[PDB]
This record gives sequence, C-alpha cells and structure tokens, in this order.
Amino acid sequence: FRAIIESPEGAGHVGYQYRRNTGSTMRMVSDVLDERVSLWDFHCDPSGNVIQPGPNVDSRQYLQAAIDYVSSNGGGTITIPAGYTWYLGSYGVGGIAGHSGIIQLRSNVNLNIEGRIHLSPFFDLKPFQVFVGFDNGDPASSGNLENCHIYGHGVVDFGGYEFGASSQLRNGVAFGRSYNCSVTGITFQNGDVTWAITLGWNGYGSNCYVRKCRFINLVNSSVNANHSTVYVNCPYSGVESCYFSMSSSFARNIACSVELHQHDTFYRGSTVNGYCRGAYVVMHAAEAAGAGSYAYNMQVENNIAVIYGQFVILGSDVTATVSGHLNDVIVSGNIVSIGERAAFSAPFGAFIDIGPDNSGASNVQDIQRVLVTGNSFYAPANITDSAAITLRANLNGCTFIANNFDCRYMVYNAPGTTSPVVQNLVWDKSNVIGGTHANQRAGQNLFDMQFASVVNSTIEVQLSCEDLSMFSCILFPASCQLSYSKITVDSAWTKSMSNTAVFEGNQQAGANVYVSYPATVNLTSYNTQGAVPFFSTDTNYAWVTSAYSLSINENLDFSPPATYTNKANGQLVGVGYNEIGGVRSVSVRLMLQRQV
Amino acid sequence: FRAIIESPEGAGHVGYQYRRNTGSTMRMVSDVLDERVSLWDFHCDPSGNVIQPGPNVDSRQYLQAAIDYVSSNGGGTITIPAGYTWYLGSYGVGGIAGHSGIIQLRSNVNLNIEGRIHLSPFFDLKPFQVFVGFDNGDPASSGNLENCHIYGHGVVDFGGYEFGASSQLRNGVAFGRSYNCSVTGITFQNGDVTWAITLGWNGYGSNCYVRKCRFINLVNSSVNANHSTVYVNCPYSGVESCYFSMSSSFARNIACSVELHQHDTFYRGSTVNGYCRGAYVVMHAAEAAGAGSYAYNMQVENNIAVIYGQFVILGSDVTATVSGHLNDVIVSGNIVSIGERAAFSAPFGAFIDIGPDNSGASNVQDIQRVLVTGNSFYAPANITDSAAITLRANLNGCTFIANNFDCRYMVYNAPGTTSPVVQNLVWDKSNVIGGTHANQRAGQNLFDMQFASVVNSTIEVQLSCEDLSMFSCILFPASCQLSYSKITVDSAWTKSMSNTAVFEGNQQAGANVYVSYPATVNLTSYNTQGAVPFFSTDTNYAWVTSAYSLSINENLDFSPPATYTNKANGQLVGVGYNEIGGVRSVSVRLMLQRQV
Amino acid sequence: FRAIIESPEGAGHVGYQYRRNTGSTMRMVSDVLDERVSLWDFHCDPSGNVIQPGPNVDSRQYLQAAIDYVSSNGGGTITIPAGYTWYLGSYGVGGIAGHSGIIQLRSNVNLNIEGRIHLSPFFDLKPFQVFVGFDNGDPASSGNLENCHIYGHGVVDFGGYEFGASSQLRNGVAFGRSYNCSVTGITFQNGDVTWAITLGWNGYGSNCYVRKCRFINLVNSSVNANHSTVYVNCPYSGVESCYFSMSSSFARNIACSVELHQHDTFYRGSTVNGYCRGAYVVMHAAEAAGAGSYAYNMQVENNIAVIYGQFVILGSDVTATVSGHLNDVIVSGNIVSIGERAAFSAPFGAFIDIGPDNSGASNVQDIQRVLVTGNSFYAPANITDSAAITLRANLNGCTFIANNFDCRYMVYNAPGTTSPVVQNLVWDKSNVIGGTHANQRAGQNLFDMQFASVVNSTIEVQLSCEDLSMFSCILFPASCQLSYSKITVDSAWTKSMSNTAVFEGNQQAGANVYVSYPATVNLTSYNTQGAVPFFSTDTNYAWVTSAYSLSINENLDFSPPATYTNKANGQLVGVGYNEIGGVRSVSVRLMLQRQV
Ligand code: NA
Ligand code: NA
Ligand code: NA
Repeated sequence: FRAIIESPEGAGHVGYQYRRNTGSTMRMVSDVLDERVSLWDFHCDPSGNVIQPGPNVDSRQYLQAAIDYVSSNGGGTITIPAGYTWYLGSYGVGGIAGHSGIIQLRSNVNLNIEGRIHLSPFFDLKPFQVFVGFDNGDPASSGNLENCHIYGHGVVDFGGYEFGASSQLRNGVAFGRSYNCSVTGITFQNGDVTWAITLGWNGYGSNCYVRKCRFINLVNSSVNANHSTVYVNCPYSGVESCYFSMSSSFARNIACSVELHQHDTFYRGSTVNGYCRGAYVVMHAAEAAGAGSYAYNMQVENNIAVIYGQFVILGSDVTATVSGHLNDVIVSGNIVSIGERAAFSAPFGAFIDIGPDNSGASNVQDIQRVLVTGNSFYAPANITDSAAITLRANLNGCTFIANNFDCRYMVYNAPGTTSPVVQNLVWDKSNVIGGTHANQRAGQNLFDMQFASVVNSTIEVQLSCEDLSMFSCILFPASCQLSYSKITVDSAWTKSMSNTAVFEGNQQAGANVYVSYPATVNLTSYNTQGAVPFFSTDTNYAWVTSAYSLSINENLDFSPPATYTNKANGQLVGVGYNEIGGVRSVSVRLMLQRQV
Repeated sequence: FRAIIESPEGAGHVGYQYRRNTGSTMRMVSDVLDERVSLWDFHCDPSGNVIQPGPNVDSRQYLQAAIDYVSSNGGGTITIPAGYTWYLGSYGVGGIAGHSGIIQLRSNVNLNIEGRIHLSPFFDLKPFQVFVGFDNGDPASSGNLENCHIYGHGVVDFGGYEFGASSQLRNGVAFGRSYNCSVTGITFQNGDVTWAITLGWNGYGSNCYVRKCRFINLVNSSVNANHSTVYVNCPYSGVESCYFSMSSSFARNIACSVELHQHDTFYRGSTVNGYCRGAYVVMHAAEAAGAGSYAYNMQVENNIAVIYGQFVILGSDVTATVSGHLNDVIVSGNIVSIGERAAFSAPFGAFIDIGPDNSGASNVQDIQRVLVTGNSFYAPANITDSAAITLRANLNGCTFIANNFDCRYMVYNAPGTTSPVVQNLVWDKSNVIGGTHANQRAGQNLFDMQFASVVNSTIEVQLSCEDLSMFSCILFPASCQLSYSKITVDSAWTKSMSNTAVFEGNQQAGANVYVSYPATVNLTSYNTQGAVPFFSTDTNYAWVTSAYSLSINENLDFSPPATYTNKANGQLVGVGYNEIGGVRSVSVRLMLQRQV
Repeated sequence: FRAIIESPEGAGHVGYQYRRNTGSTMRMVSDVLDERVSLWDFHCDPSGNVIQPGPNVDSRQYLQAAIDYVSSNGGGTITIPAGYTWYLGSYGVGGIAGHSGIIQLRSNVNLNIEGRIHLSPFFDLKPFQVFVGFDNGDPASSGNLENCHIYGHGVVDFGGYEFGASSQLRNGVAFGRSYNCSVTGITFQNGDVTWAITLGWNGYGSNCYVRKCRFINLVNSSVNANHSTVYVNCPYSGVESCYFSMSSSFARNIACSVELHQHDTFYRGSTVNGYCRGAYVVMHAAEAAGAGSYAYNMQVENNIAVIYGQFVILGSDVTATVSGHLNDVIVSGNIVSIGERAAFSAPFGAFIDIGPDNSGASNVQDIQRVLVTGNSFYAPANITDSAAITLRANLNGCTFIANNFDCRYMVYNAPGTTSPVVQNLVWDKSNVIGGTHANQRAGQNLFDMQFASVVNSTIEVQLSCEDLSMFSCILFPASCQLSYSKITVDSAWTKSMSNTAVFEGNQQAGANVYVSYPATVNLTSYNTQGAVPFFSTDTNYAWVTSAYSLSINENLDFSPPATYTNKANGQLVGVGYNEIGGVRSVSVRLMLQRQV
C-alpha cells in the first residue's frame, strides 16, 4: 500500500467524489488532476525528475513532448506556468526544420502562456520561428493547423538579439495553413524580427485572429531588411484591439504594423506608435493559390497611429499566370499622425499610398472601389513630404468622403518618376483641408496631379483657411490627359490667389470636362449709355459656359455685368449698365464655370 | 486507513498546505479539487462508475445533474472536457419540456465548453433547443436566467440533420428571460435551425452578449421556413466580433445573421458570408411587454458582409393594443456586397430595406431618425434588383450621408405593389453614386420615387461618371405627391442626358418645392441690335425662378443671355447681346433652378 | 506513514504522473495542486483552520496575505471562488493607508474574481479605495504596478452606502502608476463612489484597459460631489465594450462615464444610460508630469448613450509652470440622445461641450484639430437647453462633418457669461439639421454665435425641413468679430423666413468674409422699353458681389433681372426687360452672395 501510494500511481489509488456528493462519480485523485495539464508534467530528465527552468536550460524538448502527447489525446490546453521564465535554446526537428522552427504547433493543442518564454543566446545572429504550424519543410506539401489558440497574460521575449543577415527570416508565431487559430493577450517583445505573427499561407486558412496582443520593440538593427508585425495571409482573419510600439530609428523606415493579403480581413481598434507604416492592403498574385486572386472586403477602421511613412498602402501585382486584384476596401474612423521629424527623413508621409509593386512597376495594379471616410490625418507643418493620398501607381478607383486631412499635399505624385493612369478618383467636397501647412507651400500645388491621365474623376476643392503661399489649389501638367471629370475650386479663402486651378495643356476645354474656379478678368465696355456690353480683354475663355462676379462694384455711374458668357473668339461678354455713357474699364474677380 | 484512503473519501483524509506555506490554510486534497468541477464528476452510472462519452451514449442526464448540483451551491463553472465529444440523445424534462429543451440552464452556472457537443440521430427530423434558460413551459410564467455564461474553444454540432417540417423550431441557446448572460468563443455548426442563439424574451433581460462565436452552415434544407442566427430580444444586449457563414443555396433566400428587437442593442465587428440578410432592426409590438414599445439606440456598425438579399431591414408593426416604433438607429462603417448571382434569383438586393410587416402591410410603420453614414455597398453589374434603399413601407425619417453606393438603383420601390408615405428622406450630396451599373440602366430611373407622397425630403443627386442608358436620374410619377422637398441633380456627367429630373405630375411647381436640374432649351431672340431679349420657344418654365447657361457660345456676332428668369406664360426670358442685329435661334443647355 | 499522509505534507508524499505517461514527470499530488491557488489557501485562523466567508467576517487580511505570498513567487493568478460572497470589513495598512486602501495590488498577481466582494457596514459614511496599486502614501513617491489583471464573471459590491461628506474620495480599483493592468468582465455595482476604476496617475502608466465591465448604480446621494466611472490618466490606455448605468436622480447632474486625460486613449463600443455626461477629453496641466503636457490621439467612437447633460466635454487648463494642450481628437459613430426631461433641469444638453476649466476660466484653452463625424444626436423637442456644440471657452479648432444633429441649437453659447475666441470652427454642409425642434424656436437663433470673435471658420447651414419659428438660421451680435470666414445659408425651406443670416455689426462686409443667404428685396425700374435696369429701394447691399432671383415672375409685359450686382451707394442693380415700357415695382426673393 505504502509502496503504491508513494509511487507515481499513488494518486490513482486515492479516491475522490466531488464535494462528497453521493450522485457524483467515484474517481481517483489522479483523474481530477488529469483534466488539466502543464509544462511541469513534461519538464523532466530521463528518470522522471523535474528540471527547474532558467537561463541555463533548454525547455524546447519538454514543451514539444507536451504538445506531442496532448495532440494524441485529441486536444486540450497546456499551461506555461506563471512566475517562471522558460528559456528556449535549440532548433526543432522534422517538419518545422525547414522553417527555422523552434516549437511545432499541433491541432487542438492550445498554449496558455502565463509565464515568460525567452530565446537563449543560442539564437543570436541566426533565423528562427518560435512557433510553427506547418508539418512539412515545403509549405505546399504541409497539412493544416486547426483549433490552435495561444493565450494568457504571458510574455514572448526574442532576447533583443540582432539579425545576422538581411536574408534571414524571424517570426514569433507562424500558424501556417491555419484554420480557427488565434493569439490573445500575449506580449511579444524585445527583438529584431520579420514578423511577430503570420496567419495563413498563400490564402489557405480561415478564422484566424490576433486580439489584445502587445508588440513592443520588435526591430533594433540596420541589418533587418523588413518588418510587418502581423501578416494576415488567409481569408476571414484579422487583427483587433492590439497595441504596436517601436522606439528604434530603423523601425521608422522599415516597420509596418499589419498586412492584409486575403479577402474578408480586418485591422481595427488598435494603437500604433513608432512605425513607418500602419497597414499594407494588397493582393500578391503569388499568394492567390489558397483564396483566389482577389482581395475584397478589406477593413481598416478605428485605429490610432503615430507613424513616419504611410498609413495604408494599397497594392496589387501579377505573376506570369496570375494577376492580383484589390477591391471593396474600407478605411474609416482612423486617427493618424505623422510623428515629429525632419522633411524627407523617412519614406514619404501619406495617409493612403497607391504604391507600385516590389519590383517598382506602376503599370500592373487593379485597385478599385475603395472608400476612405471619417478619418483624421495630421502632419507637422515642417514635413514637406506629407500627403492625404500619394498616387504613384495605376488606380481604377478610390473614394474620399468626410475625411479631415491636415498635411502639406492633398493629392500628390512626384514629377518625373511614375506616370499613373487614374480612373474614378473621387474627392468629395466634404473632405476638409486643414491649415497647419498654410504659408509653407511656396511653389507647390495643393493637388499636384502628376499623372498620365485622369478620367471619371472628381476633385471638389474646399478650403477652410488662407494659404496664398501655394502656387495653385490644383494643377494638371500638359502631359496629364483629363476627360469626363469634375474639377472645382470653391471661392472661399481664394480671393487673393493669382492661380486657383491650373490646366497647363488647357485640358478644362475638354467636351466632357466640368470645371469651376475663380479668376481675375479685365473687361472693357462700349461707351453706350444704358444697357451696355462688357468684354474681356484676354481671349482665352472660349471654354467658359458661364461666369459671375465675385467682387463688389464701387462705382455709381455704372455697374458691370453680374453674369457673363463667351464668344467664338474667347472673350467673355456680359450686359452691364451705363447710367451715364462712357467706355468703362474694370478688373473683376469672376467664378469661371464650364458646364456646371 | 487503507480502507478510507482507497474509498471515495480518500482525498478528504489526505492533507495539503499551499506550497508548504506555514501561513496557508491546512486543507485536504479533496478541498482543492472541490474548487473546480467538470462533466466527469457527474458522468457516471448508478454505482458511481464513470461512463465514457461517445456516439452510443446520452450525456444529457449527466450534464443536467451537474448543472442542477452547482446551481444548489450558489454558482460556479462546469467544464465540458477537451478531447472528447459529448453526444446528447434525449429531450429534457419539466420546465424546458414545452420548449423542446435538451439541457436546462440555471443561474450562476457557467458552462466552459472546451470539448464538442454533438446531437445524436435521435433529434433527426424533430425540433430541439439545446440549451434553455426558461424554467417553465409558458415563457410568461417563467423566472429569469441570471449570470450564465457559455464559453471556451469548444464546438456545438447540430448533427447536420434536416428539419422534419417548416412549423418546427430549432435553437442552439435559448437564454430565455436572460440577465447578464453570454456566449463567447463557441463554434455552432453543421445543422438546420431557426436560430443558433436567442437572447431575452419579449423585452425581458439585460446585458446579454454574443462575442467571438462562429456560426457555420446552420441551414441546409428547403423545409427550413426561416433562419436568424442570433436573435436579440432584450435591451442592452448585442453581437460583437462574430463570424457567420453559409454555403447552402436555401440560406441565400431565408437566412439572416442577426436581429435586433429591443432598445440599446448592437451588431458590430462581424463578418457574414452566404446569408440572405445581415440584420433585422425592428420593433414587433408583440415583443413590447418587457422593454416597452420603442426600439431606440440601434447600432449596426463596422460589419463585413457578402449577402444575397438585404443588409439592414428596418421594420415596425402593431397589435390591437400595442404599436411598434423604431427610432434613433445608426448604420455606419459597414462594407457590404451582394454576392455573385443572377438577377432576381434571391430576394431584392438592398443595403437598407424599409420592409412591410409579416402580414405584408405597409401602412403601419413608424421608422424615424435613422442615420446611414460611412458605409460601402457594391452589387455586380448584372444584378438589376439592387438598391441603396428599397423603400416599400411608410417611412417617417432616414438620413443618408457620406455613403458609397455602387448598385443599380439608389432609391427604389416597385411600381404598383405598395404606395409608401415618405417623410424626412435625406439623401445628402456627399453620398457617392458608383459606376459599376453604367450602361445597364435602359428604361430605368436611378432614383425611382414610386411613392404615395414625399414631404420634408432631400435628394441631392451627384454623379461621378456617365450613364446615358438610364431614363432619368430621378423620376416622380404623377401619383406621387411632392412638397416641402429639395430635389437637385448636379450637372456633372449629365450634359448628354435627355432627361435628368422628371416630374410626371409637374410636382416641381409646388410652392415649397426646391429643385434644380439641367435641361435643353430652344430660344429665339428679337432682331434688335445691342441688348436683346431671348425667349424660350416652349412655355413650360412658369415654375422656374432662375436659369443659367451650361453651354458655350460658338457665335461671334452675338451672345445669348448668361442667365434667365421666366414670364407669366411659361417662357424663359433673358437679356443677351446682338453686336449686329438679326433674329437669333439657339439650343442651349440650362441649369433650371426653382427657389434655389 | 499514516501520520505523514494525514498531515499538511500528505499530498507531498502521494505520487502522480500525468495520465500514467511513462515520459511525464514523476511528481507529487501537492505539486499539481501548487500550480493553481485560491483565497481558500489563505482564508484561515492562526491554527491553519479554514474560516467560512460571510457577513460577519473580514476577508481583507486573508486576501492580502494571498496577494503578498504570490507576489514573492514572482506572479500568478489568485481565484476568488464562485458561489461565495467575500465581505471586506477593515482598512489596509502601510503604503495604501494614505489612499483609504482596502487591498494592496502587487505586480504580476492577477485576481480572478468569480465570486462576489461586498463592502461591510464598517465602510458606511467613510472613504475607501477597494484595490490600490500605489505602494506609498504620497503617489509621487510610489513605485509601479505592472502586469496586474482583475477579471472573471464576479461582482464587486459597494454595499449601497452613502458618502459621509463631499470631500471624501471613493474608488473601486485605483491601479496607481500602472503598466499593463486591466479589469475585464467584472460588475461594479450598488454604491456611491467618485470612480469605479482609475487607470494611471498623472500620466505615468501604459497599456491599461477596462473591457466588458459593468457599472451599475454607482451614485445614490446628494452628498456625492462628483463621479466619473472610469478615469484614464495614463497613455495608451482605454475603455472598450463596457456598460454604464445609473438610476439615481443625482447621477443625472454629476455623473460621467469616462474621462480620457492622456495621449493615445480611447472610449468605444460602450452603452451608457442615466449619466450626466459620456466622456471628458482633457489635458489637465496638473496631470502632465508622467506623459507630458499634450493629450493627442483621443478616440471616442461607436458608443451608445442616453445622457442628460453633455456627451463629450473637451477641455484644457494651465498651472503656473505647465499649460495643457488638447489636439488630434476624433469623435465618430456615436449615437447619443438626451434622455426625457424638463428644460433646464440638468446641466446644459450638448453633444460637444467646449467647457471652461474647473475655476470657470474660459481664456486658457488650447483645443484644436478635433474631428466630429458620423454621429447621431437627438434631444426631445421640449428641451430648450440642447445643442450640437456648446462653445463656452476659447476654441482653436473643431471640424464637424457628416453628423446628424436633431436638437434645439446647432452652435450655441449663452449671451453674457463668457466671450469665447473662436478659430477654425468648420461646420460642413454635410451635417444634417434635424426637425424635431421645428416650431419651438421662437426668438432663438439656430446658430447663436455668441463669441468675442470668429476667424478661419466655416458655417454651411443646410436645412432639411421648415422652422419659421426661429428668429434666424445664424446670428452674430455686433460684439462678435468675423473675418476670413465662410457663412452660408442654403435656400431650401427658407423662402418664408424674414431673417436667414443676421450680422448685427454688419460683419459680412469684411474684406475676407464669404457669405451667401436669401433675402427679400424691393426693386424699382426705370420706365425705358426694352433692356431696363432695376435698382433696390434699400441701400444696404454695398457688400454684395452678386445676387440672383429665387422667385418666379408672374408678369408678362416685363421680367426683372435674373442676376444683380451693386452700386457705390449700396443699391442692387440688374438689367431686366420691358416688353412694354413703364416703371416697374416688385418684391423678389434673392440669394445674396459675397465673394462666393
Ligand atoms: Na499622357
Ligand atoms: Na398619392
Ligand atoms: Na469682441
């Protein structure tokens, strides 16, 4: 008896009945204990004696054994105990070997990380992926990870070790071909990694989520070639109520918080600080095997960010056999600011970027039906390289409504460089243009339409304060075609502007071009007493359909025409009134209108 | 001693003190074990021996006993163990009998479902409600369920069995008259049911929530008469960060993801696929006993959906003694699309539907103060039956601002059928009208105002591309009264349209009707040299207050009037200018304005 | 053996091996039990015998001991058992003494409150703070609370006891200088307190959150001087998916649900009922030590509320050495209503309030770059004291876009009282003005611009129904300066209004003032046949740049001018047309325009 009770089967010979209930199951102590399971149950030497965790012990083989055993039982949750730091100090083996895998996740085996997991000095200067859900070296020959949840109040610490080379990959949790998997509550911190979490693989996966997780200082070296904290690469997956922070200078140039790469994915309720970018929202053709070649229903909403580059970078590219498409996106409720910095010191500040592909090609995209609404954007007044939308690649549609944009540019693209084809750009008049950059815009165009062409587009400029420093509210170079488009400049705060709307190739004369903007016109009248016509002295208003006065008449003996039309020769003509006769000569501020 | 230790009281005679702390309580092993509790503690035969779960065992009596026992202790959480499937194979008894109840929930007894719960072939072809919080057959004679939470990573599987008859009801969790109850993390799957979760009962209840739950393939038969995945029927209750998916053809015609039926309820952060409808937002007078006769503070926000019918269906009906009212609703941030399908193959595609009551009556509603803002809606170009708002019943107010609507119709109602009375419909100009359906609108009206009357309403039409296929941007039949309303068509992309705004009963002549729209007018001038009047040849502009040119003057020897007013006889009249005398005859595009 | 097994070390001599796995660690029963920990392990008398909880026992010393012990082990989670009420009946000691502290929180020690915690009659009429994370009397000399999480389905009950005096402070959870701390799932109820949760202290702290918590009846006495349910006073912290309810009359006058006092803080997804206020969003200079003197990235979004005072109260104040600043705020998606009540019976109803400081000073603020968009606001028609924005202090910027405001006033400030300096107030035309208060506005101005000055501001008034009861759509007293501003009144529903826009000091004549509004003008023409001028009989249109007809011409023999300009003497002048000669005299509705 004493032999049995002191042996490992001793709890299995001690009876128990729930709260002495006569109806309850007659069990043994071991049975109630077998309901839960922890790392302590596999953290032992060959002779079954428990090993204590610490900086001089590799917990990898033990945690792996635990995962492998519970995998056999059909599932369950392993606890990684609180009040202990569990150091990992070696590479995993078999299926995860090809992915630099430390621990292999398995279906139905959840990890409750309450304690801390720290990478040992073994992993300094080399690649690693701390948790991997692939069961094969080649991911195309891998099976799925299902129903695997990592959660708790625990920490995952990458040791603070730098990358050994730019080519190396480093990840916290690679769920792999992951269906119904999540990370909740976990702090990932102190490292130099490519991602902290990757969800899915080339579209394979579903219902994967990252929630209430923290991501702190996950870039620290100039070697690090790129970073995206959470990579969503399966559909019906997303990031929610998370926190992302960086302090590293290098992070401001390379780090993005989230990437959405498949349909029905989201990023919301999250706070970001110290990153270059908020989110990539893209279809990479090379990732279209699992969930097809379209990224639709892409949601970036109610996020808070202090970034140094671009907030949302839209993108779409092609392979030889597959073409990427992006459509039905929504960016709403976000309050974003470019952080304090020198002009041109980080990648170009923007709220929306229509970026080219990895290879720098700008003539492969298919971005359309994008709604940008109810967002707040601010950039410090000194930051020249700041824009509401940086439009550097072919755009098939994007709609801006009821946003608040307080930065240097509204619409922008560098002169030279790319020559984007633009369709269906809608800038509703409900977008407010802020005044922080007033007086800073010497020689610059508020909307600098540096494109190959613009069609089926609306730009309704409305100012809410003066900036007479800008060269124009909106400018089109002669190289930019314009047709079936609406371009207006509201007169408010524009009276003293020499240029409002500028069409360098006279593109506002287009048969289906709808424009209105203020201009200053010199008029001469005939000498006739009574009703008398006034004509403009310049002859470049052949495109004008109507014009009306925006200035007072300080004269008593006459009044120029309130409204005007044009003549074959490009003069404006109206009918004023001479109370007394005499040739009149005035300079008046007119709202020039064409088919509007 | 050995007798005691091996018996069921053996753990109660084995001492324990937390981590050998001298200050800790001296307890027995049983006591620490009595803190937690699982299904294993009640899953036994009469002789106390544990029964193993499986497809040939009914776990119902055991789970019920567990719930009944913990209910007596005052509360606690029962675990349904992971790595086991717990098959249910019989009806429950007593209070839940009248509700086809399987398991009876009780106050303060939470169910941690980590394992799987599967319905046995017993329940094929008959009704069931797997969890019921009613304690009585008649729900009006039932007490409350309080502080009852069902959560975990577990699955609830309905077996995939079809309904036996349309009359049958099937539910996953009927919380009943439920206060502080929730379902979190649970996957409900593989079935044919009326609802998966019902919260509250006719307004009785509070603080009930469904979060992070998954709902997969819960309709599979033509017998199934109706489905709504989550039914919210108590105030201060809602659905949050959930996932709803269907593959069944039948689901596209009958299935709705959520219904909000009482005040202060919400649906947000959720993804829907394969449903007919997103949400019903309604006051049913028959459900007004618990929380009164008003549904106010109704929030549908930040959801993603691919549906085949209507996204949000607003509704309000009456009984002999009670009348339903709906007001103070908000629909924001949602990105919805009608899924790929043939025209007219599922219920009419719409973003907002103002539906009639169950009985088809359209003259009982009281829907007002509804805000629809910052949403994205898309329907494939072939889908004729798609609309921003389908307005088929009496409407007392709905406000559209800064939405993106890319579908066949903006405002729509079938000609014939109903004759809705419409008050306070506000379509702000900040709503963008998409171009996907351009060229598809032969013989159709973009805003087809098929109503009995329209009052205190605003329709500010703004196009962002051409569609000359449409018959009109907006049309009112002579049967539709119009008063104290504003109806405008912006000129952008409208130059080549024969009809822009059409008032078939000349309703734009109304004393308090404010309209502006483009039209083509033929004018003849007198021969007088100098200032010379032009008059329209048609005499139907007696309602016009002002008009101005939208076209150029290609002539040199004269210029028609820039602006016009009218005469008693319905002619337009302006003052142009003959440089040389002669009778002039022109056809000009005018913006016709009335009191605007 | 029997001696050992029955003693407290008995579980430590009973062997166990996880599920009889030969690879699993050979442990003792005690070891598996030592993984979890509860209040039962410290809830005993000096002799180690367990004490049962109840209304005649003080659980404070026992819970404290438990917290102190687990603090030593490095961390872990203590459970407060379900099915038991744990009464607290004494003050804590040492570091928390100066804060009226009951229990002292410590780093890494989480409290799983599943049971109920009730304050005993000891605490009636005196102050208390049930949980305190300060370790010192003076908070400036306190260390941090880190990684401390309070969660579960449990209740925290304040006993229902009233305050003994207004000076007393009462709190549920004072996290103190708190980093990575949270309260989740907990119901705080039945009391009279200053706050339920306070996060951070004067800016020190990070990543603190309140989620899924309930707050019910936490004010009940006229003694209670103030209440804010959750006070966020550290950065990167926020409230999410919470519920706040009051029934007390006193709560409607003093209670606010949330306060955001540091940068990157949020309040969203929450429901509020019975409060005076929704949220304070403020920088108090006195709280600028920890996180600096700027509150930026302040997010109030997707909340539901029935309040009786102000929804969001913006604020900013100064000390002798520090000045507060507030900027980059966003208020979106909220649906708020003033609850049913008598006019002037609670603090002034408003959606946004720009309040003065505590000391009533209105000339210290620095509020700018605030976006208010996509919100719904309603106030019962009888409530005179209701406004979209109550602007009672100096404002440096606030932008309103695409909101739905259905209340008595749009912009308001009491005449007399304060004289706010206003810059950058942008009221976009996409804001809808509701009609619930139509006919109630006798002698009142819809926008009552009672300010010292207004500059760089936009007010685009758009009505959607008639209200001829109002004195004006917008009024500026002669004391209010106006410059570099845009003020427009759309003509829709305004035809029968005697006053539309009123400038009592003729401020619309300002050189950079851009206005348009309807007015009624009397005109007389000369007798000349043919083209003939009409002049206004009044001479106060010297500021007018253009004007156009808003009324029909019922005459046949002549037509007045469609458009007009002005003369040096302040007359309007246009060119009409006399078909037959004769002096004409008409009264016409004109849209008066200035530089627009
Ligand atoms: Na070109
Ligand atoms: Na009718
Ligand atoms: Na003044």
